[PDB]
Amino acid sequence: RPTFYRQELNKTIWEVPERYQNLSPVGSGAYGSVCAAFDTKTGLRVAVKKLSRPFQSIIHAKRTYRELRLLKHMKHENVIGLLDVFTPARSLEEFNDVYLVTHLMGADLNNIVKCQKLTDDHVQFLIYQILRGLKYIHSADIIHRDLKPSNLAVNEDCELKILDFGLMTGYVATRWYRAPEIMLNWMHYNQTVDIWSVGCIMAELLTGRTLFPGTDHIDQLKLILRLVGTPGAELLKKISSESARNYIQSLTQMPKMNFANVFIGANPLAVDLLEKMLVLDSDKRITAAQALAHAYFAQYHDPDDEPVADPYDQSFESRDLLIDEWKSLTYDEVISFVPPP
Ligand SMILES: Cc1ccc(C(=O)NC2CC2)cc1-c1cc2cnn(-c3ccc(F)cc3F)c2n(C)c1=O
Repeated sequence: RPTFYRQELNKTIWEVPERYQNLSPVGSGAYGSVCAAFDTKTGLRVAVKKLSRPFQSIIHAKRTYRELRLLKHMKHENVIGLLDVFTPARSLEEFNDVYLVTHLMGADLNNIVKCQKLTDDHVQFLIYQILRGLKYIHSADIIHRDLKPSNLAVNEDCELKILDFGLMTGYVATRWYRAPEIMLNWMHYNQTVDIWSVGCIMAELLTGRTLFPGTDHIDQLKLILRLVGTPGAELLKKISSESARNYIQSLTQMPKMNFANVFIGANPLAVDLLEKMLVLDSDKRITAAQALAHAYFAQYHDPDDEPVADPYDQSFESRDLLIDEWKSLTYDEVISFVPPP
């Protein structure tokens, strides 16, 4: 058991081991605040997320457990993986705080597209890495569901990692990347929900502006349908939701726009990919494993450096437990964590 030390960082008190030094706050995370640190043991610069009161409710505690179990499982270059987890608590009885430790990056794609000119190659590298993380993420029967720039951490030398996987109204940017099916509650939609979100990002990288900047769920669906066209009889009987199916029919039927006329001055191979990613019916979207083979990524595609993952155990998700039973489950995982080589 290492020595801990206390530091007041933005009205909240952090208690960390000696090995983490030079703590500077960075902003928001998923259900907590994040600090940057230098890990004197491994020599890496690391982001440390402290979870804010993780055991105050049942919905909180399960989510505390959910987040830690995801990261433990993730060992991939383009996916955020757990480097360490600790707690200042000495025993289960006093145990209340969880600090997660992962790799550190410069910013997400929100803070860069502003003051950058991005050559066709920048896109090639950036999208290839997303889909590479996705292929791996999806192989463990996991969906992100909320893929967007803000959760794609990025480097000076253009390296990329994915955050907030496995975890909303008006003129807000958190909705502009959603696949229409999950946005409007349609069906057992599948993994290819994230392939839509790519298509929307890639476009924004290629054009410098948002593809579907809707003012509400409806205004956005209309923007989407203007480009990709209105559903045929095939996709209608696939929507297993009464109210949604009823609304789609009532809409004036629109044909598919010519994709070359929208994203202009862009690589023809990039265009042909977007057509295969922005398909409305998610039984006909190109899969991650398939997307890497596309001739667009010809100079990066290395099949022997595109690994899949081991199946993820999600049987804990269908269990009704109390606070202290999620707490105990979590406690066990934290003290049983063994750091990488
Ligand atoms: C510390 C941490 C813990 C967990 C998760 C996570 O996604 N968990 C769910 C289960 C999958 C993410 C992070 C996490 C990692 C990194 C790396 N870099 N940056 C980062 C730093 C400055 C900046 F401007 C942008 C940035 F992305 C991170 N931020 C802001 C983070 O929140």
